[PDB]
Amino acid sequence: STGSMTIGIDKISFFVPPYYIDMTALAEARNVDPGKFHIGIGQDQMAVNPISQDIVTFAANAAEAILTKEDKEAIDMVIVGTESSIDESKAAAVVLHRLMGIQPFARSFEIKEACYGATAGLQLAKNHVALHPDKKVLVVAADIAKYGLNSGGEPTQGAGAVAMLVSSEPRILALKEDNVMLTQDIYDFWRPTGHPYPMVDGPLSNETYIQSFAQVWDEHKKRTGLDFADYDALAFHIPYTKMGKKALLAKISDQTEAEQERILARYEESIIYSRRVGNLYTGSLYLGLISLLENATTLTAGNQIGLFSYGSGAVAEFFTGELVAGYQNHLQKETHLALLDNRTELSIAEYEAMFAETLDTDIDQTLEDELKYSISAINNTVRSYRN
Ligand SMILES: *C(=O)[C@H](CO)[C@H](O)CCCC[C@@H](C)C/C(C)=C/C(C)=C/C(=O)O
Repeated sequence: STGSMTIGIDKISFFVPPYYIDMTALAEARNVDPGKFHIGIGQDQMAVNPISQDIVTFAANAAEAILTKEDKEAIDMVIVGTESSIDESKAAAVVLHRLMGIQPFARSFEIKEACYGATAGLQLAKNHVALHPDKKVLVVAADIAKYGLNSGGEPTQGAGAVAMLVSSEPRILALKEDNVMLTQDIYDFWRPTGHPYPMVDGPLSNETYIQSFAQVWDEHKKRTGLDFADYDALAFHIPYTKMGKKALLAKISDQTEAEQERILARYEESIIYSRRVGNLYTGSLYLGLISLLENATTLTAGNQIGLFSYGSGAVAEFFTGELVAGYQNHLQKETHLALLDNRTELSIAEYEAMFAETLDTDIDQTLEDELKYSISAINNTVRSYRN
């Protein structure tokens, strides 16, 4: 049968701060071969932000790129998935709801589970719309991935947000009901209260990440009978581009030469933008989706897209979407390329200073920044934004 209600991603966009540092410049400052960052790790430009830009700034900018008048009237749920919260009680989603001018009778909250938070939001939104097909949900991934100067994870760093509008009859990606979820209690990466930077066991994280994909994939294959041949492309959450390729490589070892090339070529398309941005944590998978859709030229209506989401801790999920005819007319390629091209290239000195600076919310202060939705002042610990 056809004619059934479809539910999924109607519009999607990302935002990153107007600054970056080139990995060659970093490599040289770190006394390391630039090839080690550019190729070994697989990153080219690291998105960096000043203290006048937080998850609200990025979420607001990303969402503003896709929301229209009618969307703002139909949205009754606003969700932010993040692991970079600025408050322990008040959800960042509440401020986003105001800044976006969304209609008042909506619920807003924050979801936390490492880089999986936005995925939890996406699937829950899907179910919400299934029961309420006239309504829409704003789901935004927002994060600031900082490991530390001279840390192993430094070259993988990034910052920004990915906003998605979930609705019935979505114009881009129709989501399936083939979800396979997994939870394991593992301390590969975490951030205890009071830690500005994360605790991380790189080895354990990479091992758990790779095995988590294998595990949900095998279960999915067992439930559905679908194999890699049945997927036109796969989008992955990734800690960094090379590790993503390694998780994929590990699982397609038994595929024919031609299918490996096809699948790997798709992966390369999915990491175009990540190479110029770095890790968005919760937004990494969905940046990969945008990148795939905007850089691929042979993808078409009806194609099946597999999505692997991961959260340290650890949680994982594999689910499927189908490209909706006409989707190529509802992307934001021009805007994204302009967004990436109009950034300032920071010197190592400028980078390390911006990175080190900290916002002390206990001190009332004023902050100057041209970016819309940036922090304009702190008063009694309360952040004011431009609007
Ligand atoms: C998301 O779930 C999670 C953040 O919570 C993220 O995907 C992974 C975080 C940890 C990833 C590390 C493996 C990054 C890193 C330290 C790698 C390198 C290059 C360092 C090294 O010492 O080799």
